Amino acid sequence: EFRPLTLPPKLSLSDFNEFIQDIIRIVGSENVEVISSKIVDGSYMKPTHTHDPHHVMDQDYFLASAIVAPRNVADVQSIVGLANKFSFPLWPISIGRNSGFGGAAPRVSGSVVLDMGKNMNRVLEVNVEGAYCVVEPGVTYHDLHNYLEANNLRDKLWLDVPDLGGGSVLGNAVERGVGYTPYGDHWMMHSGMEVVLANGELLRTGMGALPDPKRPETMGLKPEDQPWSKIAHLFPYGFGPYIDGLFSQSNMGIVTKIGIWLMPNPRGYQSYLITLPKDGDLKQAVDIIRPLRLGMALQNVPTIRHILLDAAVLGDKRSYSSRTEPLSDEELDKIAKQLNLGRWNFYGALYGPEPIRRVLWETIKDAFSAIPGVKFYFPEDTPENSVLRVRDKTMQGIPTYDELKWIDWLPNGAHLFFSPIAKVSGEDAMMQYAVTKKRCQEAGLDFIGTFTVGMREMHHIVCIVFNKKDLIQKRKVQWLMRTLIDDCAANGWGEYRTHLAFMDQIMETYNWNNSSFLRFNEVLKNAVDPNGIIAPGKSGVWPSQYSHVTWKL
Amino acid sequence: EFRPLTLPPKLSLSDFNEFIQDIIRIVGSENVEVISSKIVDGSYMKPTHTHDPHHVMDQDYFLASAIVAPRNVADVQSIVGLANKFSFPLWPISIGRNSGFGGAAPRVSGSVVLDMGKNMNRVLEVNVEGAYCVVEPGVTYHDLHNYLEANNLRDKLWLDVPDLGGGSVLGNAVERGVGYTPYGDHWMMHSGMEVVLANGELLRTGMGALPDPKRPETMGLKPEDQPWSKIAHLFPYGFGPYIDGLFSQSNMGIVTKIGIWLMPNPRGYQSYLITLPKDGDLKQAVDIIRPLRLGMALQNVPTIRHILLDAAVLGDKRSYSSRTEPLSDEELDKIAKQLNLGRWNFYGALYGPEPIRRVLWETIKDAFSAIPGVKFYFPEDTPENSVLRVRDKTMQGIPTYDELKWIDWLPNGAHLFFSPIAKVSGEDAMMQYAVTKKRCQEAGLDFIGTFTVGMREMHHIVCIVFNKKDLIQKRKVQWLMRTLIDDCAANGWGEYRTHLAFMDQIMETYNWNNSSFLRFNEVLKNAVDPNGIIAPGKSGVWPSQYSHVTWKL
Amino acid sequence: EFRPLTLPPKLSLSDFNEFIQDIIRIVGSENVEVISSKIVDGSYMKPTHTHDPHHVMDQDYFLASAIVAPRNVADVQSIVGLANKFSFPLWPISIGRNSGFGGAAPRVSGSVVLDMGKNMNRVLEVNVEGAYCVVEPGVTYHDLHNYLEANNLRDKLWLDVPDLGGGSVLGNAVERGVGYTPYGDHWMMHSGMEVVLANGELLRTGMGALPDPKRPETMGLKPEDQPWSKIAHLFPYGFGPYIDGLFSQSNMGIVTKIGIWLMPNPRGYQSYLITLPKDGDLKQAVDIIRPLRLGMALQNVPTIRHILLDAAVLGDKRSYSSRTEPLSDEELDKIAKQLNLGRWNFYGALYGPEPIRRVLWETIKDAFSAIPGVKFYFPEDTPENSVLRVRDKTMQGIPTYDELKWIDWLPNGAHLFFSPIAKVSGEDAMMQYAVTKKRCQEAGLDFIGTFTVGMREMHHIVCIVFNKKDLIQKRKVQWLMRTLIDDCAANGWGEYRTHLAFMDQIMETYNWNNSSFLRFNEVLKNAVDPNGIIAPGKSGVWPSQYSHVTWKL
Ligand SMILES: *Cc1cc2c(cc1C)nc1c(=O)[nH]c(=O)nc-1n2C[C@H](O)[C@H](O)[C@H](O)COP(=O)(O)OP(=O)(O)OC[C@H]1O[C@@H](n2cnc3c(N)ncnc32)[C@H](O)[C@@H]1O
Ligand SMILES: *Cc1cc2c(cc1C)nc1c(=O)[nH]c(=O)nc-1n2C[C@H](O)[C@H](O)[C@H](O)COP(=O)(O)OP(=O)(O)OC[C@H]1O[C@@H](n2cnc3c(N)ncnc32)[C@H](O)[C@@H]1O
Ligand SMILES: *Cc1cc2c(cc1C)nc1c(=O)[nH]c(=O)nc-1n2C[C@H](O)[C@H](O)[C@H](O)COP(=O)(O)OP(=O)(O)OC[C@H]1O[C@@H](n2cnc3c(N)ncnc32)[C@H](O)[C@@H]1O
Repeated sequence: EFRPLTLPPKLSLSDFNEFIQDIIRIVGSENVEVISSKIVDGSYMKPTHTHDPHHVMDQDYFLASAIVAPRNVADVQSIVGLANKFSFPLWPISIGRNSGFGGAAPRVSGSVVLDMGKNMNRVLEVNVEGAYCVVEPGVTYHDLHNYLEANNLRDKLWLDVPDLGGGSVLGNAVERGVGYTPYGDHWMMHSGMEVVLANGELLRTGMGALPDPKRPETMGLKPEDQPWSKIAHLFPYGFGPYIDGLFSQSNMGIVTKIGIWLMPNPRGYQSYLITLPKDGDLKQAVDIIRPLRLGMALQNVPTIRHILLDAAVLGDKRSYSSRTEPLSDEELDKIAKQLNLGRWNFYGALYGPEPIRRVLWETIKDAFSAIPGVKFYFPEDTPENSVLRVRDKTMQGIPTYDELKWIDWLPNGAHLFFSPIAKVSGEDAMMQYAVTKKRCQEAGLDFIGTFTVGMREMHHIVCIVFNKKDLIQKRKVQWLMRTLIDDCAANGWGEYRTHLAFMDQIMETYNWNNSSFLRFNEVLKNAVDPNGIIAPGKSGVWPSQYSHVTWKL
Repeated sequence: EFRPLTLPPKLSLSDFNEFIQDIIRIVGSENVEVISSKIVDGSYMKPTHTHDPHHVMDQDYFLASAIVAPRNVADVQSIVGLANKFSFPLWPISIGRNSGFGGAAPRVSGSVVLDMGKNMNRVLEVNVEGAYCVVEPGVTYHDLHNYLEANNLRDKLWLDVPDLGGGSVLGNAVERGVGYTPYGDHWMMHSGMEVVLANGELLRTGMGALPDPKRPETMGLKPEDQPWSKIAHLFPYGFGPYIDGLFSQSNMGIVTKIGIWLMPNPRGYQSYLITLPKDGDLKQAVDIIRPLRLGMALQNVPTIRHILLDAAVLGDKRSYSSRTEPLSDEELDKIAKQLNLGRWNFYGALYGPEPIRRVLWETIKDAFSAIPGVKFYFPEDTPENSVLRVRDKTMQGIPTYDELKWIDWLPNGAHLFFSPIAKVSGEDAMMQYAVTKKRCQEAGLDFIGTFTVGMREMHHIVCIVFNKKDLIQKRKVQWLMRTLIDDCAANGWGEYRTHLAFMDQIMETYNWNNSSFLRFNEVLKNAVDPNGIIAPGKSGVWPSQYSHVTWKL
Repeated sequence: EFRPLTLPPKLSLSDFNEFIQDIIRIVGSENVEVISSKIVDGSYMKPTHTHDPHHVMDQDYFLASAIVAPRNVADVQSIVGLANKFSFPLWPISIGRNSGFGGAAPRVSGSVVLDMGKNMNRVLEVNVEGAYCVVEPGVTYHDLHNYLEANNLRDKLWLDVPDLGGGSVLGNAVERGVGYTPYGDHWMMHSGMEVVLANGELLRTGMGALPDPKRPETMGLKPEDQPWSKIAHLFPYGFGPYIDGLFSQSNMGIVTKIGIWLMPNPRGYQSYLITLPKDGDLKQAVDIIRPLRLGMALQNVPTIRHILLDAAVLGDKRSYSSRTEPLSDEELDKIAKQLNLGRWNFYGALYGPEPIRRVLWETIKDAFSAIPGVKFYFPEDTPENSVLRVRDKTMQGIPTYDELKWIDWLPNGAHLFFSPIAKVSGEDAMMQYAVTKKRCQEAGLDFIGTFTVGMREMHHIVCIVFNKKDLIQKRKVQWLMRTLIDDCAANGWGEYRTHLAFMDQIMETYNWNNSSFLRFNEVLKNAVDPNGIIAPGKSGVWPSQYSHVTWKL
């Protein structure tokens, strides 16, 4: 194809054409869409691979020149080798459902979006004795689930899913996303991964670097196709430098396979809901959660959900008030009463044999009872369309899609995640929450959020919903985010993850000792990708060809 | 003036004298010893910092030209730029008690050993709600146990210790070393770490990149002295590339501070011994352990110890036998009848409330019953002198040095570790034990070794004890080590950790795809340390100034 | 031509086309086949110049982009100059019958296969007083023979041929192949050669560097066309460095002419066969051969042939057993009796006047008689289709093609040579033979082999035959070879020659002092071929543009 919508940096239209024609020759026209005109948002079921479907910028700000779907790893080696020849940036996606953080879109306009999971979608292995799987990019959570369910494996191994099943297992891991069983730190639960580097070369990290001994049936296989050794996915460190983190939220390589640990079926399980009546209950509740989480009475990643999250699953805004402006604290309580919920709602789960669940539940019951008005529930005890029935599945690794609903709080709706980290402390959870709220009212948005409760640590996921056709809200949303980053960085809170538009501003928060951390990351980046091929601008890590003057926001 | 026994590569006696003069001035000659006469092996109590105290190669083969001890970070910075000026290799050490792996000797003879711990020994912070501490290299496990006792803090926070409590908490963590509570994975339990790079700039990882908000009290501090932000030592990842691992088992920088997570007091503890009468009971032992550990009954890192390991603690070889050759199986299980131990002996522990510890004990106890003639004891049930009583201190974070006794198994005692990783597979462990044993007896040694029980992996620690005034036995020791690597690599096991002399050969077992892993690191190494200053050859990672034909072993 | 089947490294399809069109302009379309689709194996009579006809890899693994047939040396200078312009690797063949070692195929897929002998096939000189010839690449053995036979020269000069006449005289020399008269070391018997270097330049080695003095009839000639001096082909060293070996089994240049010594007609000759009954007779026989070879009672390169070699010439496998699996030792003896042969069969020849042949034959008779059951034969004494009648020709330099037959032991048959060197020692010949056999039974192949008996030295030519359409045998064959290289390198035996697929693994056997020899060869290679044009990957000698990570096997 001939005349794309945007060109990447430096590139002559003839150079594009020589390049995109050399690739039609490798993947076939089957596997190459050049983007030549109007770049539609689509849906969660048909994820757009061209731009950010939940656009806070102009719809076309983050935009591709072309989508390329390699068949196999060898093409990936070729496509990278070819981008070096032509100085052509690439943006690896596995699935492209990174909505809230920019969807499938590249940082540098005109990049090839490299669809790794169209073709490479194979669940390569499920091992029961070692309690692990191995996956290519295209393997979603529903996929991996469906595979398990087909093979009578639900009784022996369980998944850990995020809120929505459509995500990449692999993509989410490298992003360091959060799920909700014991194995919720998707990244911690990885061992042994494969990567194609900017220079073309295939690499296996950890014990993947220990080769599988030669034997009759493995001969003649191409690196990508070769087996792994005994310990590859059992123990991630191997010998020497632990390099695996260089490919999480970074642009040092292209991940082709990953090993993930799966919790074994516990032989017993109990979801539950603790409802917390007053808005100020947050403070004491956190303080009660702290030791329970630290001593493993909270075994999984329970969440503390602001009432508007649960309410937005059950309806859009306009089904509660025909009001323009953020609902009042007085209204927020009326909604809570209508649904049999607190202003905050603690969702969580118990795991193991029942004498053990007994004990820990007796502990949790007792501990939360210090709050006035506290009410406990099991799935049994709730109506059929409740959030607890959804999270009963989620907290035993079962893919749902019901949480999407909260994207249509507002017409033409789109989310953006502001995700500062907080202490498991009342004072700290309350202050940060109070800072976040003020600013959403200042921008005229309803606060919607949730706390994913890590071990010593909470990811506070602020769920900024906005009418994506309302351009005055967009600019207010942008103002909200840029301000919230500074507000929170001014109180010692950083962000674990962002949208394309905020990657630079947030990497400027991590500037202890005159941008030390960024400068070291650049040294590595420029060393392993001399040409600046791989996702330039990812996590604010620009290679040496991109003036930081022009490209940062 | 100063005339040292060896000099680093290519470096004039005058250069050396000028270099040290500068340092002696910067640091004061209390903190400089030059190595100018015939290099004492030393004790654990006061460890040598010149050469390998447990020497498998010649005593003078790994030998430092001098030893420097920085007063503070600044001195490290100053020393680094001075090493850069001169192409002078530095070898960082924390405490130096890394014996069985070389201790504090360098790879390259002529290197300066950089004793970090001598001066930089302050428990910078303990933190009760965050359940963490922050330490300099000089904070030993005992220093830190000491600290918590002084402040009556063991009611609220426990430790996790190696078999001996004189290691560096920092230095052990960066070697991915191992303890035996449920925080036994020492590297995995860090968060936030300070590092001086080869260019001498400071760098803090994770949320250590987020600076603590500028206030009037902390103003005008140096970077080394600056407080960390709220989330520093709570959430390890921060934002963007997760570089923490590049400073583990590596030569990418000098670590000055590290956060470690502390397991809080369970509120209930009880160690236990299970004896396994027969040698063959290992397969079924492992096969039963596999699922008990995956499902988290076995909460800590338990240990399966060969009879001789335990016996070597209670007494030396001579105490049990005048035999020159290795002790035979008839004699070995005689020692089991003497001591009321098995051929193998399982040590593990139970944590948390009485009702829970009951339920897990029941199952552990009734699952292990499938091995014929098995037995069960608590600390109380055994002798006052027994090993369980000792390990009862170890698996609650109380340091001992009682485990040092098995080194004196032979006269002129010196340990050395061969540490392959096994599947949690009865068949696998046995086939590994059988290879390890086979080469021990050809080498003329008593097999001694404990398995550690990780989640999906076991570190099989082969405990090579030898007489070091016996030189015939050192050549056979060397032969043994170099062979067991290649043997185990030929079966698909790799080593997590080694002695100096085996780093080049072991990095060569990780040669999947024509030494791709090693090639990637070398690229990282040369980017971040242009002058090859820091610890060349550490993990066989040679910077471009050291030729692979001259320096590989 | 426009769209080739595979492209070489880096190369845009437009670049290929500019390049292959500039060459159609030099050699004509007469002399350029671009390979645009399905790459057939062909036969010995019609040797394929596209790929390896005896493929152990996938048929298309080693594959060309194009075949170019230079007319004359000047084109060769042009084609090299043009490959430097475009960075286009070239793979020089003379004839392309290097079957067993990869046929005509290149190492790097997409190279031009440079057909040197299509056009340049002229026997340039035959000198009788100096007893030598001079040949271009296309001069085969049958050719050179036919030329001699046309010119009434059989009475004065004799050839030395390998098993098959179709080979290049020149190509085999530079490979260092083996023939079977006194002049069997084809490489030793060279003096004065011509080469085109990677930089374009024509060079004459040895005394070829001494120019032929100016005289009337030699004026205006282009370097290639010029005469040689008096001593050129009479004495190979010349003055200064003996550089000739840089163009044997290497990629330092393109050989355009070579001088070869021809044995003069001895004036008397007697082929013979000594049959050795038991399989274990090998041991003693070798020991008897040793002094006879060392004192020139064995004047030529006699061979010790395993009975299955002789039997495979006389029939395929299926004419002896309809059995899948390797014939038993019990069956191997039944075949031997049926054909009037030993388990081993010693073929050899006597040369000179009959009183001299008498003496040496009386010596050989006597010496071999120490073996029980030994039987001597002349050609007279054997049936017409016997191997001795074939080797009666071979050992007086007469081209045959009868040996091909053994390629059809198995259906769809193809050979591969495993060619370790051995001592003229029984213990050593027997061990190596015993190692080789075990492994062939492990792979389920019949051992077929022969020992070419050099002076102090045997080339043990293992004749691995395999059904080339049976993909499970292929992988077994690959396993056999990769294992046999290590087995034999583990006992001090290296290989004198290999297939494309094994060149890297075998150059890794020659790694004394941390790959010293390879590293020096690279220094030279990168010096004389800066662009990496000439046969990159030949003998595992990769230039600096090819990551050793990607290209080695
Ligand atoms: C809208 C929404 C989103 C959401 C959620 C609830 C709602 C209503 N709940 C989430 C949760 O509980 N936990 C969580 O981690 N995320 C949640 N989200 C966000 C989103 O649904 C998921 O995170 C989703 O898994 C992310 O998208 P996807 O799985 O499709 O991953 P991707 O878009 O393909 O990749 C994102 C980025 O990762 C890097 N990447 C990906 N693949 C590679 C390869 N192969 N090599 C190198 N880098 C890779 C790129 O930077 C890419 O852009
Ligand atoms: C003899 C012995 C050893 C032993 C053991 C039992 C016996 C009888 N049991 C162990 C166990 O159960 N678990 C374990 O992990 N190790 C065990 N060992 C070995 C040893 O005693 C301990 O591991 C000890 O804690 C390690 O020694 P130390 O803590 O003193 O570390 P070091 O001497 O400084 O050397 C470690 C290496 O790491 C690098 N390093 C260290 N500090 C730095 C800094 N600041 N910067 C950069 N690199 C650093 C160096 O390469 C150094 O050599
Ligand atoms: C199947 C078979 C093969 C065989 C044999 C018996 C059987 C049944 N017996 C042999 C024997 O007794 N002795 C021996 O040396 N080889 C034997 N073989 C193998 C094969 O038939 C011959 O070796 C044959 O002579 C080799 O093929 P050819 O003569 O065609 O040479 P080539 O394929 O063209 O060249 C091979 C490689 O040499 C380098 N080369 C060649 N020409 C050049 C020039 N002009 N410049 C630079 N390098 C050159 C290349 O590496 C080329 O690939």
